[PDB]
Amino acid sequence: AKSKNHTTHNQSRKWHRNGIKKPRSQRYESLKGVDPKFLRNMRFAKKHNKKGLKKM
Amino acid sequence: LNKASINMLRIVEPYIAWGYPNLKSVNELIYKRGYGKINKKRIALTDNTLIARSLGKYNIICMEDLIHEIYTVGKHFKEANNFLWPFKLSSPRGGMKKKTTHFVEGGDAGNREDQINRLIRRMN
Amino acid sequence: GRRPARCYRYCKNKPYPKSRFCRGVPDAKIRIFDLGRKKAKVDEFPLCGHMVSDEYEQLSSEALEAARICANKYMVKSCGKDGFHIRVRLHPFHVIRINKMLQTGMRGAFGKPQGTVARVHIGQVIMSIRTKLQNKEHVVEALRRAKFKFPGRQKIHISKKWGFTKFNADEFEDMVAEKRLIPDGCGVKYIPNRGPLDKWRALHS
Amino acid sequence: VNVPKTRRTFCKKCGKHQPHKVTQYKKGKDSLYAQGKRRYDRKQSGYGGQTKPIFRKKAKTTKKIVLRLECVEPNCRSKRMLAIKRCKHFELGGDKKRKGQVIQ
Amino acid sequence: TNTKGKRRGTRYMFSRPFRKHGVVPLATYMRIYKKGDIVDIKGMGTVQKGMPHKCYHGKTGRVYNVTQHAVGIVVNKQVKGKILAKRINVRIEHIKHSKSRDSFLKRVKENDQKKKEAKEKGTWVQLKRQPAPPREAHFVRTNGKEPELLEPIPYEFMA
RNA sequence: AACCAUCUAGUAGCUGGUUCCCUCCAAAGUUUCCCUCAGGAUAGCUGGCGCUCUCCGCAGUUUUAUCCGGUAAAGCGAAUGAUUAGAGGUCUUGGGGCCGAAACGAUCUCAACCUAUUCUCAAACUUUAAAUGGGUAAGAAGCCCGGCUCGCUGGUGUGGAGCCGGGCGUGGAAUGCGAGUGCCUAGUGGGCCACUUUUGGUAAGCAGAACUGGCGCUGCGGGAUGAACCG
RNA sequence: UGGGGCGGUACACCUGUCAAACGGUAACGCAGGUGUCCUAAGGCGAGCUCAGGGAGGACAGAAACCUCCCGUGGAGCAGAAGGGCAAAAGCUCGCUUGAUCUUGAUUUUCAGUACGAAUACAGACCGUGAAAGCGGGGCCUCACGAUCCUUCUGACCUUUUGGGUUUUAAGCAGGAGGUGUCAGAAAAGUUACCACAGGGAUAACUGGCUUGUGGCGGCCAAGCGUUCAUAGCGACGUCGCUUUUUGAUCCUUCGAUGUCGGCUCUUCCUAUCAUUGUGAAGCAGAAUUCACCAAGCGUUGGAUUGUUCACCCACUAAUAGG
RNA sequence: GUCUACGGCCAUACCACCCUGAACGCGCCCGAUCUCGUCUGAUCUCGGAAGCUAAGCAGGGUCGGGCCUGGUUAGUACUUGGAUGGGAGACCGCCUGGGAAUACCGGGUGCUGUAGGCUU
Ligand SMILES: */N=C(\N)N(C)CC[C@H](N)CC(=O)N[C@H]1C=C[C@H](n2ccc(N)nc2=O)O[C@@H]1C(=O)O
Ligand SMILES: [Mg+2]
Ligand SMILES: [Mg+2]
Ligand SMILES: [Mg+2]
Ligand SMILES: [Mg+2]
Ligand SMILES: [Mg+2]
Ligand SMILES: [Mg+2]
Ligand SMILES: [Mg+2]
Ligand SMILES: [Mg+2]
Ligand SMILES: [Mg+2]
Ligand SMILES: [Mg+2]
Ligand SMILES: [Mg+2]
Ligand SMILES: [Mg+2]
Ligand SMILES: [Mg+2]
Ligand SMILES: [Mg+2]
Ligand SMILES: [Mg+2]
Ligand SMILES: [Mg+2]
Ligand SMILES: [Mg+2]
Ligand SMILES: [Mg+2]
Ligand SMILES: [Mg+2]
Ligand SMILES: [Mg+2]
Ligand SMILES: [Mg+2]
Ligand SMILES: [Mg+2]
Ligand SMILES: [Mg+2]
Ligand SMILES: [Mg+2]
Ligand SMILES: [Mg+2]
Ligand SMILES: [Mg+2]
Ligand SMILES: [Mg+2]
Ligand SMILES: [Mg+2]
Ligand SMILES: [Mg+2]
Ligand SMILES: [Mg+2]
Ligand SMILES: [Mg+2]
Ligand SMILES: [Mg+2]
Ligand SMILES: [Zn+2]
Repeated sequence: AKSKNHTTHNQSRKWHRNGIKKPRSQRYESLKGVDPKFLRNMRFAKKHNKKGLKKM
Repeated sequence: LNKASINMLRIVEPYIAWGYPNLKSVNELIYKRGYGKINKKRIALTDNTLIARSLGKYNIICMEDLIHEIYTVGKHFKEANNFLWPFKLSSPRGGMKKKTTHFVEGGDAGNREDQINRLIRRMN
Repeated sequence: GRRPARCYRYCKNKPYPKSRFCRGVPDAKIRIFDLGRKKAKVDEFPLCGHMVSDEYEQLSSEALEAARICANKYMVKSCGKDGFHIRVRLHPFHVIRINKMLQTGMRGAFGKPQGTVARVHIGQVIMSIRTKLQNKEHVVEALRRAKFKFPGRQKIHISKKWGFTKFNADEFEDMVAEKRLIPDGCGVKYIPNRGPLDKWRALHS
Repeated sequence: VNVPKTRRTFCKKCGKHQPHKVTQYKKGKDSLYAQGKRRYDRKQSGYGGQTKPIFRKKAKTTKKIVLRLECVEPNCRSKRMLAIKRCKHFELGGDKKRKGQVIQ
Repeated sequence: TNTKGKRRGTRYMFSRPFRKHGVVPLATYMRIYKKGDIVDIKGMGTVQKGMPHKCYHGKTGRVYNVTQHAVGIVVNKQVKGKILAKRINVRIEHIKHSKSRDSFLKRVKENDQKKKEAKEKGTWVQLKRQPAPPREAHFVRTNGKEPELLEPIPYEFMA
């Protein structure tokens, strides 16, 4: 029972019916995978904005 | 016309027949078979009210102003043409020479500058 | 012994020359590719005659051999032992394979080497014959008799070139008198103006 | 291969690098009073024969050699295992190879 | 079946050009990359450490992260029908500032200039780009001599 | 390895059959894993149920900018690798002679080497090198001002990022069009034909791929006749 | 699995090509490799520059050692090939062991799940170097493995049952013992005494397409034929036809197309063995050769072998082929 | 005009050979006591400044080689898409659009940033 091994014949047509959708673009990405030393420091900054509030 | 449009018409040359139409052909087409796209509906261009309601903001109140913009490709072409529903022309009286080939090799496809008018008179 | 030429006519596959990979090849038939009076100056044999192919096909080495031999024989009978120089211009590099059937069957069928053959494009020269313009028709009759070994269709065209050069015959003598071109055995050296000038001095002195 | 017996490396408890005495690892004697052995022996007992599988396709030749790293200072004496790549030949501290020598 | 090796079909891609082997010019290192800067990729054989995978070759993205000597970078890879934005750690040597965005930014700056001026005057300057138009009518002065007559040459067989 | 009944309606990835109308939508024979190749799962394709907004967003498209690419061709007087032909050299050396014992004395030579030339080539050689194509951008998520925080880094109220507060609308290429989103979900996983490129094979209505479209799911006019041809 | 079997491993891996200029792509297609090796062939720093060739010098010689000059890499870097490298990734010295401890993030295969492999950062202790730095194995691209069980190391760690102590066991975290049919059953043969479900997804006859092989036939004319190429032949080469051989293929049928030969019997094809009519001969006659029209009418009796085929005796006008 | 230290682009800057260089620098140059390293104070390290541009370096030169850039090669080869176009096949022609490479013949031979010199 020999049988055909591989093809890519009607695949394009399948993909384009529902569409080659772009990745949902979004402002504000996560900050996952960002150098912890920098991130630590930004966290401490947001923590201490409160102290220098009155001047603003 | 412009580079942007003409390159697409090149890419589909074999399926179309285009050219430079005359004023009378514009009259015949608009007047006889004018149907506007009003509220997503194919409604017949029988009174100017139907135009004033939609295009009053461009001082377009009648068939004539419309013609003027079309022949003089004025400012507000986009709106004037998108208002017009694709023209349902009939089968050509007299016949066609040969659908498959280009005009130069004795066919109908492609740019046949002026002879489009002769073809319109045979199709309308 | 060997097969007919219907099998290896058309340019089907890619070129599969002898190399590192294909070894164990039996040697080609045609080894002496030119003959006549090869030891001969350019000026004495002006007239050239080509045999032009007109089909994108493969000619065998065996036909090259037979045709060379028959042309030699006729020219020997006609124009004597020292009145020409034949030059075959088609070295056969493409290797042809053969699928032998000795119970395995058709599986793993990749051929052993049978032999060589030369690929040809339209307008490529096969043979050339240089002698004087006097013996033009006899050259013609030799090449017309040689057509019958090869297949297809080929035209017999007399060349405009003076011998085996890329320079036309009418302006040639003026160029040689003023020493642009210089004979150098069978070949001929084109002198430009770009070299150093003391060479030009050595030339005219 | 050949590797030297002393190695200077990390200790978790001390926190520093300190010398370690190196020696290769061995399998212990299988305990009779473990849990798995009690379970086997009770299932295998009585009629029914071989209950659990016996592996028979020993394909590959070599092991990963393991090192028992004893710390040298008398307070610690803490050991720890250290794995290495496959090797056929092996030896401890045998003739650290010379350079620029003659062959006989 | 082919193999799924990392450097398959990279005999020529990474090979450095002719008479441009050797040392890497130091601008490459000593130039700076901000966040959100649009950056295009070009592999390089000399440095084997931190090469991107050949698929991302050519692709251009924007920089989401920075380290001592490298940048994480967002690219849109197509797989069987869905695209995936995915992030790659590339050492600097394989990288260039793509200059596509700079001309646009020049045009915004030009419009704010051209709007501040020709504002008080009241002249309405064309801001928009307007596609290549149909060329206008003109006169061809045949000053004197007449057109040279071209004739189709007759055939002649060189070969 | 007898006969009767019971356990027994014993299991089956295998054949076979499976009961009224109309209306609406409408497929696959491909990926990866499996003692998997007459079978499943799993992604893919499909339907139905809805929901959030609409009367700024998106597109199998072009244009303008800007990168990427190493096939066709062409090349060997350029690299690598084969390869034919004659010229000029002296010894950089040698085989047959001949007057020479021999001898780079000479002597005919013919040999290899060196220099300018010349005929022919390359899927696993290439300096050059296209057409078709693949990417990224074409503005409010933007530009420009005024100012706070930092345990990071730093000659420097430096750099960088982050924080607040105001100000600019001709919305910044052509064309078209309503978008987004979440649940549950059956069947299929035996394929095939034609234009072009292409591999094995002498070839085959043969075997194995790419790109696009059809048949299978689809009747019609023509080709007398025909699953795939032309309309 | 181009019927199965026997044979290969294309059953997990890696390089180059095939690939049609992004990437991705198949055949029991091609050319090839792997189940290791390393105490340094790993890690820093300094200093050196290779292959090959030329001219010289006792023994010395084509080839031993010293010296000057040229030397874009023509050598070398453990290994397959491919890419990469010159005050270096090569070669020689000096000191060392980041081949260590530990969280998570990402890339490659991809279902975008795992293993493996690797890349950017971060926190500790270190190494080296005057110092900027560099280093968490081998210049890059391959060298390897789940649950369950056992085993070792680790904390003044938890439980061991009505309470308390102490042995033992069970827990927790991290390595190892191995599954190569490599996402991992624990496994030898025969049936012609045979049995059951099904298969034209799959052979052994016929039928179809192809014609290598076989059979027949053309073109050129170097030579035989005394002579003279072509009366009769025709090499080295080359172009076609046929489907009575043989092979290659699997579209049809496995809920059954009765499978070798002989006997008997009809008709049919022509590529003419003989007869009728005629051309040509190195045809005097006879006998014998080559070719055209032509297939209406004929083409045997027997020994041996299951034989078709083969070989032989005897008559004949002839004992042609399908 | 021109140079030095540190450079960016990395041959219009390289190679070969010939000619000329005012002033300070750059160089060559003479020594080994200490620091330092050698088979050897030649190289490397250190202490001097009588002599000289011979060389290095610079600039110019060569119907030079090369490299860089143009024309020619050529609207050829090749190619996206089309047709009941041809042809026994091989292959070929046309429409619509894109468009190359040698030989050959011309031209060119470093640009420049900071700081500091000489011509006081
Ligand atoms: N026990 C004896 N003596 N014999 C001969 C075997 C009997 C078996 N059981 C029956 C049989 O006939 N076996 C044959 C059948 C066909 C098969 N075969 C035929 C043809 C081809 N091309 N291939 C095949 O495989 O071979 C079997 C055999 O001979 O073993
Ligand atoms: Mg009528
Ligand atoms: Mg082929
Ligand atoms: Mg028992
Ligand atoms: Mg039942
Ligand atoms: Mg039953
Ligand atoms: Mg059945
Ligand atoms: Mg390639
Ligand atoms: Mg080519
Ligand atoms: Mg289901
Ligand atoms: Mg097929
Ligand atoms: Mg099939
Ligand atoms: Mg359909
Ligand atoms: Mg249809
Ligand atoms: Mg018909
Ligand atoms: Mg059609
Ligand atoms: Mg159609
Ligand atoms: Mg099987
Ligand atoms: Mg590719
Ligand atoms: Mg491609
Ligand atoms: Mg660290
Ligand atoms: Mg290495
Ligand atoms: Mg388990
Ligand atoms: Mg398994
Ligand atoms: Mg034959
Ligand atoms: Mg004769
Ligand atoms: Mg079948
Ligand atoms: Mg039946
Ligand atoms: Mg029957
Ligand atoms: Mg006949
Ligand atoms: Mg000295
Ligand atoms: Mg000097
Ligand atoms: Mg020059
Ligand atoms: Zn310790």
